[PDB]
Amino acid sequence: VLGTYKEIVSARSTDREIQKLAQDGGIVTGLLAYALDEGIIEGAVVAGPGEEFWKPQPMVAMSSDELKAAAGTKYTFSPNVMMLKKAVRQYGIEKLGTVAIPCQTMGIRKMQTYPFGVRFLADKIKLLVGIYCMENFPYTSLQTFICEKLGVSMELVEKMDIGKGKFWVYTQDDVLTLPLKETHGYEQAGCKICKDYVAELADVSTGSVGSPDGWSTVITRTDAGDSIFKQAVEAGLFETKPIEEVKPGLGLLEKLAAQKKEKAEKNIAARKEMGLPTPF
Amino acid sequence: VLGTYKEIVSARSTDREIQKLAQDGGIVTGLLAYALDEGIIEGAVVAGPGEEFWKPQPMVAMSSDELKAAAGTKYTFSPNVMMLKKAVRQYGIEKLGTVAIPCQTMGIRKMQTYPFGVRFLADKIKLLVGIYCMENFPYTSLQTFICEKLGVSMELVEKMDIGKGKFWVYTQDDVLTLPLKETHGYEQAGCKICKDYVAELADVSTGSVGSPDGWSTVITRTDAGDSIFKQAVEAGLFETKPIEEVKPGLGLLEKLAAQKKEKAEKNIAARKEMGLPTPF
Amino acid sequence: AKPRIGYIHLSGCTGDAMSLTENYDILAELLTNMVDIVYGQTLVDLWEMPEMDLALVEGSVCLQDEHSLHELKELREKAKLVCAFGSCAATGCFTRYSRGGQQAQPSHESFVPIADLIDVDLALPGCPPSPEIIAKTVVALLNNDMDYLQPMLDLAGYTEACGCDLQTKVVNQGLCIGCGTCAMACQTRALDMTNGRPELNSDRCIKCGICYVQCPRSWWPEEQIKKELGL
Amino acid sequence: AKPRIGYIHLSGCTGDAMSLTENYDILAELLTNMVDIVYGQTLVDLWEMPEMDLALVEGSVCLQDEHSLHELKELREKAKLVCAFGSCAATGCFTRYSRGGQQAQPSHESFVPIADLIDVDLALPGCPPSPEIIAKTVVALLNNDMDYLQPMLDLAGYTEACGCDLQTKVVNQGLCIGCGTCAMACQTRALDMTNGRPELNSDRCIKCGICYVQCPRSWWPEEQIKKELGL
Amino acid sequence: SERIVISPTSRQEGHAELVMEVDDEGIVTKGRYFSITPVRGLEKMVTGKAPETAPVMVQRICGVCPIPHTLASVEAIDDSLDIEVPKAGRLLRELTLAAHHVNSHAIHHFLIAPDFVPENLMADAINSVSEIRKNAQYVVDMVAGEGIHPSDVRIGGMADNITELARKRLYARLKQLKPKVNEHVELMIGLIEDKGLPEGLGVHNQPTLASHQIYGDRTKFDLDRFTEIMPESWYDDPEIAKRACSTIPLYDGRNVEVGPRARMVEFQGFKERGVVAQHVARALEMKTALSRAIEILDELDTSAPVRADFDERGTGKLGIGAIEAPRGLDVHMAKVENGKIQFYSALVPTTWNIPTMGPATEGFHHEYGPHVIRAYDPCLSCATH
Amino acid sequence: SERIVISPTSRQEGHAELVMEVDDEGIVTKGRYFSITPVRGLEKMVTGKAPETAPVMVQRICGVCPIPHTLASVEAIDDSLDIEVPKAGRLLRELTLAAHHVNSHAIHHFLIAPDFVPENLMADAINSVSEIRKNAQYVVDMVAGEGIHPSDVRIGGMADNITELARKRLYARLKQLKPKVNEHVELMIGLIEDKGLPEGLGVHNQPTLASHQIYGDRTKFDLDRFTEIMPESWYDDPEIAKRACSTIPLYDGRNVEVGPRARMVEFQGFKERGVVAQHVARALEMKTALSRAIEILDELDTSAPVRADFDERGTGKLGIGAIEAPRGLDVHMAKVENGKIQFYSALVPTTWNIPTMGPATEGFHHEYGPHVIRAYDPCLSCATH
Ligand SMILES: Cc1cc2nc3c(=O)[nH]c(=O)nc-3n(C[C@H](O)[C@H](O)[C@H](O)COP(=O)(O)OP(=O)(O)OC[C@H]3O[C@@H](n4cnc5c(N)ncnc54)[C@H](O)[C@@H]3O)c2cc1C
Ligand SMILES: Cc1cc2nc3c(=O)[nH]c(=O)nc-3n(C[C@H](O)[C@H](O)[C@H](O)COP(=O)(O)OP(=O)(O)OC[C@H]3O[C@@H](n4cnc5c(N)ncnc54)[C@H](O)[C@@H]3O)c2cc1C
Ligand code: NFU
Ligand code: NFU
Ligand code: SF4
Ligand code: SF4
Ligand code: SF4
Ligand code: SF4
Ligand code: SF4
Ligand code: SF4
Ligand code: SF4
Ligand code: SF4
Ligand SMILES: [Cl-]
Ligand SMILES: [Cl-]
Ligand SMILES: [Mg+2]
Ligand SMILES: [Mg+2]
Ligand SMILES: [Mg+2]
Ligand SMILES: [Mg+2]
Ligand SMILES: [Mg+2]
Ligand SMILES: [Mg+2]
Ligand SMILES: [Mg+2]
Ligand SMILES: [Mg+2]
Repeated sequence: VLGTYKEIVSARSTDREIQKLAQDGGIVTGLLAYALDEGIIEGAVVAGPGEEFWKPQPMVAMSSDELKAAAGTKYTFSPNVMMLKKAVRQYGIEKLGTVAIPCQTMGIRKMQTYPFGVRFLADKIKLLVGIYCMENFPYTSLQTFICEKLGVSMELVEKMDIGKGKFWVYTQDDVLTLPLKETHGYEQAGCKICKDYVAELADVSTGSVGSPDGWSTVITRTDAGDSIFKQAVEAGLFETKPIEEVKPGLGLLEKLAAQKKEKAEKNIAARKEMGLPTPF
Repeated sequence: VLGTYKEIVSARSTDREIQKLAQDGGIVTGLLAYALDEGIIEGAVVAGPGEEFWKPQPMVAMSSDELKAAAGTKYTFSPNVMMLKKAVRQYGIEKLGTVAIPCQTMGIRKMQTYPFGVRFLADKIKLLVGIYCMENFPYTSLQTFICEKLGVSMELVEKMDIGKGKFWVYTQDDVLTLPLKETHGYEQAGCKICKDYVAELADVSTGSVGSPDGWSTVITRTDAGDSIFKQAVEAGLFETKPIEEVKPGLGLLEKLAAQKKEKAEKNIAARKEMGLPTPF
Repeated sequence: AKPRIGYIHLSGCTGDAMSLTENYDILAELLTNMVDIVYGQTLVDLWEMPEMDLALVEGSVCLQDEHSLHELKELREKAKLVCAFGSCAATGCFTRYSRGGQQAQPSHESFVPIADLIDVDLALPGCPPSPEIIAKTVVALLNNDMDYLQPMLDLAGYTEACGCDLQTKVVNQGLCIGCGTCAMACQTRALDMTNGRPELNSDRCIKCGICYVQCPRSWWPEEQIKKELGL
Repeated sequence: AKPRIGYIHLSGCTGDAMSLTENYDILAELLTNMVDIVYGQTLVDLWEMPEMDLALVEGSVCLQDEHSLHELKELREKAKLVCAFGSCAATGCFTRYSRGGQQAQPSHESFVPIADLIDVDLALPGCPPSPEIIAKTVVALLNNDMDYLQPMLDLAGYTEACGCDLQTKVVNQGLCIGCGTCAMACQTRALDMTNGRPELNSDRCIKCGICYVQCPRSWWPEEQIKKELGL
Repeated sequence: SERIVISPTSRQEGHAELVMEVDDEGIVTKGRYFSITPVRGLEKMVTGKAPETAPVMVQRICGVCPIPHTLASVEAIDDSLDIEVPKAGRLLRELTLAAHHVNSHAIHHFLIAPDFVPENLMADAINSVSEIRKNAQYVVDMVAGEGIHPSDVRIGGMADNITELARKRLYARLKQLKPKVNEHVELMIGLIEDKGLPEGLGVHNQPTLASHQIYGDRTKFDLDRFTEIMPESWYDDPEIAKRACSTIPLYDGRNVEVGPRARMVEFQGFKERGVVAQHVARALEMKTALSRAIEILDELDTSAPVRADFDERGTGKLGIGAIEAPRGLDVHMAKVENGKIQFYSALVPTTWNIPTMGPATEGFHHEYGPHVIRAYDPCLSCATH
Repeated sequence: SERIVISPTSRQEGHAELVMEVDDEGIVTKGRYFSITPVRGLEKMVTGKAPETAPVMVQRICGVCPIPHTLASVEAIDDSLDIEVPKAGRLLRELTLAAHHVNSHAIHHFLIAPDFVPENLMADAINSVSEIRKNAQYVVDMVAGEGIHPSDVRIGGMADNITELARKRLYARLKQLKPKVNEHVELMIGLIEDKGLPEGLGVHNQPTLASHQIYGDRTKFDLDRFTEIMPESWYDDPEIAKRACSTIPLYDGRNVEVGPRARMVEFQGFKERGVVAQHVARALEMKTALSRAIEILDELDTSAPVRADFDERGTGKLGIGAIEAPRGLDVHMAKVENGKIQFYSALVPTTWNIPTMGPATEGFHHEYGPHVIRAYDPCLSCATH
């Protein structure tokens, strides 16, 4: 239920600046930064700051500072795929990295295999880092959670997080939570038929689930993914532990991945009974 | 081949101003003017002067002067139907007249019978005068005839006319002609499947064919058409002769109407053999 | 025995029902003696859906609203004929532009014409359909005038519409003759004419289909037209 | 025995043929040793159409041009496979906006995708299709890779396209997930994203269909994607 | 206590649910009213699009009252673009709304006729309503292009002026309509009083919010007093709070009443409160609306310009359009920049009224609850947009 | 006399017909060349539409040379709107066209290779052409958005500037390309001379029309000298005159030659005439075009603005965009008013050349006729639009 992979480990960036800024282990920022510094990539598309608090905008990062400015999760839309072609046109990039949730990874891989309208982009993608995803929210839904239910505002939120059955918001001196089931019905309806939890088609996939706080569960998949991540570890940019030696460990990851797939198949079947078009 | 009618006559306006301005007998201008003066209509949509010579624009006429300014034929597009709803909204008209070639008459009658998207217009049309038509031309085709083949310009044309196998242009001191067959292929392709020569669905239909120069062949059809035209005659606004007593007479009209229908059926059949959509 | 009619409002704006009621002179006689409006809480205090001869279904249906979906399913079971009443129900109309994200239901996103989920027997496109087409349709059903109603039955299959249909279905096909009927009909004034050809202002198009509906070259109901003219 | 290919230019702009030739490194080997371009006067001095294994047909067809129509009919007779090469041939693309009236042929007005007149076996939408999709398609045909080509066969039926397809076929259907793939792909930059949903600038849309083609939620070729990734 | 649920409430526009907790005697102890109308999402629809698109789409919020949405939209956009509309265009906008009030209040009389009109008078009442609407709608069709979803209210003014033929035709018909509207209003008020609803039914202590007596006034909508919260922080039943489809706009931190009674209280010295007062105010406002339309038709210069030129790029200015819709204050807010709508929000009358309506059923038998609701002339497609 | 008809002529873009009347010895006594390409009708397509639409649609006149149509369109519209484009945007426009010339002339070498390149050198020539096009097209893709139908040439300038990464990458590749282009040009010129075409083939007395050596200059296109007539008043065979699909633009009342030879004659002191001269001029212009692109990349400020703000309503001013396309002077004329294209006309290089091309076959055996045609590098989708 985890897709095809080469190795699964628990990992954390060794860079204290990245540790301070990261959602979890800082795998995305650390790995893109390493690839950039080594010349494996010349830039990366990331979810950078936007025009409202916690409302990111895709942007092409071409320095470690810009990668770092994009660190941390925003649980709303950042259509990262939209900037991939700009990145190889006026930005001049011929070796591109990006971070993508599973559905974005799908649009990208579909483009590479079938680039009907997409000229001279497919072979320029050198590192696709996938991050785990169970649902995403319209911005107004985040506002309902944060401004209405929890009684603060978007500007008071220093970090948001999802895990252990809860939606979490950290303020300057307070930790506020909602039961995650309370967010049901507020996510975009398109997520209902999504079968991919751990970004099965990415070069390397990473998320918090299966690892303790401040660490990440890292799944290497393709030759490029495994080799680039192993390189960074060898260069001492990540600390790693076998996933079997870590709590909660792989059992929880596999449980959630199987839950997501079962739910999706039920919803896909419901669509077909209604006669609605379904690509799955 | 002439559609349903009550009477056919040869006629000419008795108004010398209208005689001077008219294409033929001045039936359209004379009849709309009579209806306006009698309060049978409060305005009429006509093909008035536009922004280029001989390139008319539909307009709502609410005086005899405006009707007179629209007199005379322009053998290019004037989509008169487009102004019918404006005429009953801001112009305030509840009794409307218009002049229409056969395909425009069809759009209007279709609207009256099936006014899906057309609120409070259908019953306001009180007089629909149809004019005979065999083809219409894009403006550039007229320019080819006039500016290129005949070696003058649109501004030098005082009148244009079609008849007796020729396209005619009158200048300030010269009459220039082309064989009408020379205009084949320059008309809009949509005319190929048109079966209606004498505006069969109009209240009253009129044209030059069948009558001598300066006279018109007038076919009354509906109760409204026959009664309004008979009223105008009785009021001495038209002189009429039985069509059987006039040269060339009805034989030529019937010949051309039958030619048009045979041509259309051949072209309609050709469309169907190609698998192209055809409403006829 | 008066025809039993339901008026069911889904994600509509009630403009279609309002248009029906702007048959001013006949309205009292229509509602009291000609037809029997037996269901639709806009008009009738009844919360158990009865059998109907005709359901006038106004509005598109939201895929994320369970009650709308159940109500649509139930009316299909209980009505002999279903009419898509107005272009939102018939073609999606301007709800084709909805994309969710708004309070107080950010997940309410997806709207489709009702034929995407159920069999539809006839349609009245228009935004709203004119008081006249609504009255003529009801009278036709009253009198079993099936010759008159045939275009309404046919239009049940026209569920995705746009002003570009004038190009793809008329101009591109060699059928346009520059009459201007489409521009006359357009209820938003999205259409003009340029050199005798329709000119679409996409910023004003509500995807209602009326321009193509009224075009004399889309379908040509000659016998019914002549019948009414006495020709 | 090299595949016999015709390149037939109807009312196209030759951009598709140019894209094919921007497979720079392989072009000499392609033309000389891999395939045999046997017809198409853009490339070959031959005025008697031969039998072909594949016809790459570029451009829409003008209903008012007799030679275009005859040429299209003849190539259907003489080619085993017909490919609509580029969105003008496949969907009409920007010629969907043509409406006649221009010198020196004011009657030249009506342009349609070639499937409106003949059976089409596969399609390459794009304006133009990328050098990569063209090369991959030819190699696939060379190697009888029918698993790879299935979406091209399927796309033969997608002949009327517009940026509004993202609404009518994805957002309206509850399928959009805000990835931005459509906006990435659009070759005219007609698409942006607003609150995670596609935003169409109709003034730049050429009706090519590429946004819906690339959308991961229109069709999902999972096995071929994984095959190429080694997953 | 026991729960009485009516879903949807009847003879209003659109779908809402009423939930009444009642005691042993059936008296409402706790009332909640909320939208269950799906969110078509007009605000988020027009965000990102050209300014010309917004009035076309937002008027389709509602086909009972599309006129004030078209007006609030173009007024908000005019304000964002710093446009000064010519006098004749301002008059035609005002005339369109005044005529619209007559039509809309008549529509409400149609909807409530089963409650108030005796069976033997029912044909007469429908015919009275219909003749009134026919004449009101001549104005909206001729001036604004279509009687439902008028096409010709535009950014910068109106699409066009009308003819003298139109002006004088409309004038005569509206003036000759005065005695008929006066008779109709007298009749309706008598019947509403005759129903014998209990004294005090629907009386509450919420503010009456109104910007103008008959058109609208953005200078009377104070953003230092306005806030907006969501059902999740308003309703105290979490299942209801999650189902509710409309937002909760507040003034001075409190929920309010908008509509004819609100305007009559704030501008015409009206002192009556509650259900009967709401109907009576609405009927009396027909006199106000028809009189104003007649005077505008007398004043109008048909030869004068009706539309300003304007640069549609914008400067990022927040524009406010505040219109007195037949059901109450209708505020649209729009920000134009880079030639697009960057921000759009609509606070529609029934949106304001919904939080007030549920509690206003409390203290009387639940059988009166539905009558409390209809007194607001609620419009749920409006409320939800 | 006897008629030799070639329809369509081969190894050019698009479809034209060549008709040669020949004497007993096969010598052409009367030559006529005309478009039989259907009229997609770009001018009438963009008339009535928003200005932003015109560059998108008219670049699709031709996929061999879309770059100069996009440029002529935005220059005509800029001129109509009185826009002053910022320096970096002007440089990026010029750079895009300079790179485009290299690509396009290389495409013509591909098309004429069967006539001039020995079989044993054919693989080498295709590979040479391809490496040259690959490097030229890096520029057009990175700067202008797509190498065919570039999206990012815009009214007011360009959509965006490029990075230093892009600028320096392009600079190195074009400069390192210089020796390859020099070798290729030397090779092609030698082969063209080696074919041994008869002395004087294609020499005519028509004017050479050119506005600039490498970009374009609207001040050199004189409307007091320009006229346009139709085939019906040009061709003296009425069947041909009715079939011909392109218009007949004239300068000083006469038909002209445009293109590389025209530019070389007017701006670089080139004195050779006829078919061989036309090929030689075109090859030599690759040196000019590549050198200019290299210098622009050296000069470019990547941090500077590339696009002006503008009000798109217009004032009814006729705007002229005159661009030196690879095949010759490409003039677009556009009038913007009321925020729409009120008038549009394109006079495209092959449109100019067509009336000159037929007569230029006269005086030599008809077997040379097709070689006279290809010397013009004709583009019939361009000619017809
Ligand atoms: C919508 C969403 C849902 C997720 N749900 C879960 C899940 O189900 N299970 C799980 O274990 N992990 C979840 N994640 C993943 C997680 O929160 C982390 O982003 C991941 O562990 C990477 O952390 P890091 O410390 O390695 O990366 P960091 O070094 O913190 O960098 C984070 C990277 O993520 C990118 N990013 C942030 N927000 C978005 C966005 N909205 N869209 C695209 N890219 C973005 C940033 O640009 C940055 O490059 C979710 C993430 C998102 C965005
Ligand atoms: C495109 C076209 C083709 C025709 N071909 C023939 C035909 O086949 N046989 C025949 O006998 N007659 C032909 N006519 C009809 C004819 O030329 C006259 O218009 C007709 O006889 C009326 O003349 P009159 O003196 O009665 O009208 P007048 O008093 O001269 O008034 C003429 C009226 O026609 C209207 N009109 C003029 N041009 C147009 C236009 N392009 N579209 C719509 N309305 C217009 C004017 O607004 C005016 O109201 C054609 C007319 C048109 C417009
Ligand atoms: N009146 C009214 Fe509407 Ni259908 C409400 N509520 C509003 O603007
Ligand atoms: N170069 C070039 Fe084109 Ni295909 C030509 N002729 C023009 O603008
Ligand atoms: S659950 Fe799937 S469809 Fe939804 S945002 Fe996450 S990866 Fe995308
Ligand atoms: S021939 Fe027919 S279709 Fe053509 S313009 Fe005349 S009436 Fe219209
Ligand atoms: S079709 Fe028009 S009037 Fe009918 S529900 Fe839709 S928006 Fe309202
Ligand atoms: S109504 Fe039809 S035939 Fe008439 S102009 Fe419009 S599209 Fe053309
Ligand atoms: S152009 Fe007008 S009539 Fe046609 S679909 Fe658009 S809004 Fe409806
Ligand atoms: S699809 Fe695009 S590149 Fe191909 S012929 Fe059409 S306009 Fe040209
Ligand atoms: S590519 Fe498809 S799923 Fe992704 S944002 Fe566009 S329409 Fe939605
Ligand atoms: S939005 Fe873009 S990709 Fe989609 S049809 Fe339009 S031009 Fe093509
Ligand atoms: Cl507007
Ligand atoms: Cl632009
Ligand atoms: Mg932090
Ligand atoms: Mg005269
Ligand atoms: Mg909510
Ligand atoms: Mg011609
Ligand atoms: Mg006064
Ligand atoms: Mg709101
Ligand atoms: Mg320098
Ligand atoms: Mg031209």
